[PDB]
Amino acid sequence: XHLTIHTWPEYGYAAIDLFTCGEDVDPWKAFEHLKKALKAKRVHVVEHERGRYDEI
Amino acid sequence: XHLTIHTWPEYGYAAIDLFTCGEDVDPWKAFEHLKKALKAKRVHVVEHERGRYDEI
Amino acid sequence: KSLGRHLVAEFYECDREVLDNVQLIEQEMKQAAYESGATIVTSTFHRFLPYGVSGVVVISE
Amino acid sequence: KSLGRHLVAEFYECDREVLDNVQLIEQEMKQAAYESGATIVTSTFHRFLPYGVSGVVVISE
Ligand SMILES: C[SH](C)C[C@H]1O[C@@H](n2cnc3c(N)ncnc32)[C@H](O)[C@@H]1O
Ligand SMILES: C[SH](C)C[C@H]1O[C@@H](n2cnc3c(N)ncnc32)[C@H](O)[C@@H]1O
Repeated sequence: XHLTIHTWPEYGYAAIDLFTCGEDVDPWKAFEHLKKALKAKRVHVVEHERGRYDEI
Repeated sequence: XHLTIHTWPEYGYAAIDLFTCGEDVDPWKAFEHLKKALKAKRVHVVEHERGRYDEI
Repeated sequence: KSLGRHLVAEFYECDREVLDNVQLIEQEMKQAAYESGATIVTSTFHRFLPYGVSGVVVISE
Repeated sequence: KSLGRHLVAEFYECDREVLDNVQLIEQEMKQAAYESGATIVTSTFHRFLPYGVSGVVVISE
């Protein structure tokens, strides 16, 4: 899966989640597009590995 | 906001996200209900603060 | 301290039958949203093939 | 490595008009899904009052 967005126009803030599955899908492309589209001037990103092979 | 779930029955795995806003909403109450329903026997949870006041 | 709290959870060794049940997952997800004290705005659940379920519950303060 | 990759992002100092435009947000979220190489399963966007936009694009493959 999913791509989500929750905005707070009052604070110029948007909570964005880019959760993709498989190797042929790159969430960073989605990030690049949204950063540009929203005109964000500062960002903080945490990358998680969902369903780590050695955990499952 | 949102509560999301993506399951991989073939691995007995589920990626869950519980993003709530406000003092009236407790994301851990949701976590507890799902942990029971899905009968998970091993869990890892990280709590993120979204939209920190000292940042926005 | 923050506008929202976000839990990112990894569930392992779940009941495989429950995981592949789009109906049961929808019920539990909505019930989970009620437990948290949130207001459900809308929800969408998809059943993947041959197996797999995806569900989203949009909530509000 | 892992079944999926998940970016948890905080966007600051955005164009406030864009953040409150539900039609534009939906358009841009669908484009981002397209740019990442993902397939669009379902889409749902809510316009909050007096201001605010929540949105979800369930993807796959
Ligand atoms: C719910 S999902 C995120 C994961 C489950 O869906 C099955 N599946 C079915 N088709 C796809 C696809 N095109 N891309 C990703 N997963 C797929 C997975 O095997 C998993 O059970
Ligand atoms: C999209 S949201 C999570 C945040 C934006 O929606 C406005 N809003 C309006 N009413 C609600 C409500 N009942 N619960 C949550 N947010 C509300 C927020 O002010 C923000 O702009």
